[PDB]
Amino acid sequence: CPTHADSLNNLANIKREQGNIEEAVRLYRKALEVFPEFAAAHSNLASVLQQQGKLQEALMHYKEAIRISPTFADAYSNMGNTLKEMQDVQGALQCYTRAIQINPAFADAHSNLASIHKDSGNIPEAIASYRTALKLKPDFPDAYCNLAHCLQIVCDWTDYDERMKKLVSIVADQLEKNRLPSVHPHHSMLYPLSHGFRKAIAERHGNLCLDKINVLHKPPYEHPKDLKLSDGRLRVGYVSSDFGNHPTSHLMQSIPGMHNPDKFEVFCYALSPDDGTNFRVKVMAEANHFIDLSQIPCNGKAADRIHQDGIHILVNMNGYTKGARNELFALRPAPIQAMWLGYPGTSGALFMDYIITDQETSPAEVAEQYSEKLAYMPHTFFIGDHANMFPHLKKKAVIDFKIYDNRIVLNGIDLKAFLDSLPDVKIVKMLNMPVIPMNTIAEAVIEMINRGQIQITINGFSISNGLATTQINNKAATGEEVPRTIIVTTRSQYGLPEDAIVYCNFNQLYKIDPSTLQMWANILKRVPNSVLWLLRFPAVGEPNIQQYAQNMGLPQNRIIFSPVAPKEEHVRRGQLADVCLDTPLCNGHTTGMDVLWAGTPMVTMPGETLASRVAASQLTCLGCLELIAKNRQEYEDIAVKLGTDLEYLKKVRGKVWKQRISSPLFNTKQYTMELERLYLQMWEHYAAGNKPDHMIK
Amino acid sequence: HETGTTNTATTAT
Ligand SMILES: O=C(O)CCCOc1ccccc1[C@@H](NS(=O)(=O)c1ccc2[nH]c(=O)ccc2c1)C(=O)N(CC(=O)O)Cc1cccs1
Repeated sequence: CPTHADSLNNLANIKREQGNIEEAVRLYRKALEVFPEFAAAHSNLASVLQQQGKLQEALMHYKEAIRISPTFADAYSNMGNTLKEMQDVQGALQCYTRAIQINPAFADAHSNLASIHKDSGNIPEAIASYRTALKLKPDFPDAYCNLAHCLQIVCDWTDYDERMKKLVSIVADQLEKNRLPSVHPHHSMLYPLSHGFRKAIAERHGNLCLDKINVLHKPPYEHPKDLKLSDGRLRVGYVSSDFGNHPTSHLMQSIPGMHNPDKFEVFCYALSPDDGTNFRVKVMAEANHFIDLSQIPCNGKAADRIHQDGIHILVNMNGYTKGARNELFALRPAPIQAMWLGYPGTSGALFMDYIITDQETSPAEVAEQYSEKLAYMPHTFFIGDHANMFPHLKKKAVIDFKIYDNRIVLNGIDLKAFLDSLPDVKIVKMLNMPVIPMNTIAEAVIEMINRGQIQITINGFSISNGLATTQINNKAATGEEVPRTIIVTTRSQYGLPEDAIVYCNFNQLYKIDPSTLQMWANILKRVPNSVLWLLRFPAVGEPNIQQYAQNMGLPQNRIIFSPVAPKEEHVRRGQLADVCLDTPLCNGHTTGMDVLWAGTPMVTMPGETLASRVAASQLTCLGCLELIAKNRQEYEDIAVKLGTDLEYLKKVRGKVWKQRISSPLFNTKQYTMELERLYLQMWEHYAAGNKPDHMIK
Repeated sequence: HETGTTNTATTAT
């Protein structure tokens, strides 16, 4: 009877909605026993297999469904989602366009296509496709929330207040109905959701990993309870997809090699293949052991490998970011598993024991925002490799084109040696700053910049145009190598005014909200000649920011955009700003370290989420408490004072310049020692038979 | 990261 197979298939759909994936698979398969040529059952089964990580088996059943029913649009759209997850973007696009060709009113396919455009950098086409989806299916949480993020990306704030209301309403409805929220955990920090909602979002994304490991039917691992097998050494494993040219390596690449080999054995588990960069070379060479898990795609086999190495503390550096394989942590191959550095938020998941943070970033009164127990570093949990990667920025000189410290700037390893040959340099007390007068050499340098030349040679020294680093040494531009030449950086290179205050922010534009730009407008209005220096990320967001700024009373010429630059130029050109204005909604994290290493004071207002408090943690470690605001008024007053009291600005800039060296902020050796003390507190606690508890010392 | 997608569940009729 036809109702037999149909009933099994439709009941399975219900079980699937309820989260009973295993029962759904069973019913789908029974439906296929009763009715082998059941296209819908093939495609629905493939959908749950995809959810279980059985991607090749899913594809096989999608193809069967389409063999049975060549115009089965659902199967083409579902197959696209699976190909997308396999990184086959062209295959996904061909499936989605076939589905929409079959059924132009197919809302899900329009939304899935939009997700390709969104990920490809084609935000205008993504917005158009999501809007078609919502036109066809007005109640469509995935499409609405991903549309909302598109609009965030380009700073389209049309009806922003109503958008936030609906986002929170959608999440509340999904959490109440026990569904996976359509807001991604990494994005939840950007919206006015409660801490409970954000933690619940994270928990439910973490639960996705359980569906993928449960099918492995692996038992619990037996964990080490002493250091005898490791000759007294604590075995720490760092798991990351970002051992390579990625911000995470730019922060911690030095740490594996700085661990004390007498007390620690360091295992680095790469989730990504070797991208050929010096970052990957360094970690592979300096870690005690380096394991390329990209060659072991099965999470059961990969976890077995971790467990066979005897790891005591396994460190999750991805959280819910691209490249993560949190299934590895869900299997618990190690007795102690901690979040660290790579993800600014909680996992919400039972299989992570600790989050490594600090008292400034995550004060004990907000521990309820995290599912993990707090493990405090003594100063900040943040760290950066700037002292190793960009030592050419330790010193600088300027040209007195009339004295400014940030209009025409030279940096270089051989900069002092070069200045020795110049018998007329002036040393200015503010370490101190050499000033090249407007002489023959200075005119040649300025001519190089004005004429757009790549580099010149003076007294045998190479002097490089800071805009041309990729043409001179691509490895220097990326931070893989220290630049060898003397580099020239000027405000004229970026269209900045010579005679006015520059406030900068080099964050992704989605970290800006209307409230933040209103605050920045308030600051500019109080500093007559000041400008705001922002990043084209993406460029299509520029006219929106300009529109809203002019709407708030700021002429268009008050906001200056620059393109994304290579890593080294991005850090180096921070020297041209007077002050960095941090984003309160979600602080700069890497970019906060970058701006401080350039010596530029950063003004911040810490919020309540971990992501909104990182910059104040960095400034506390640096030792500049006067740059941390308690409310918007103080934030504006600090920025305006820096921009109007030029003697105070000189004092503050001098403080950052000096304390970036003397403070712990960039001291990777000290960081590793304190990190090691924290690991031992974790281990001694576990070794004594205790479950995880707050390591707040 | 990769934007999530929406699977379509087909009802048998
Ligand atoms: O927020 C965080 O802490 C990291 C977020 C995720 O970053 C990622 C992830 C994956 C691969 C690459 C990156 C970024 N690398 S980087 O941070 O070390 C870097 C490098 C050069 C840069 N040049 C500029 O002019 C301005 C910023 C900048 C930043 C990167 O390159 N970006 C630009 C791009 O992709 O074209 C992303 C940006 C981060 C902050 C502003 S933009």
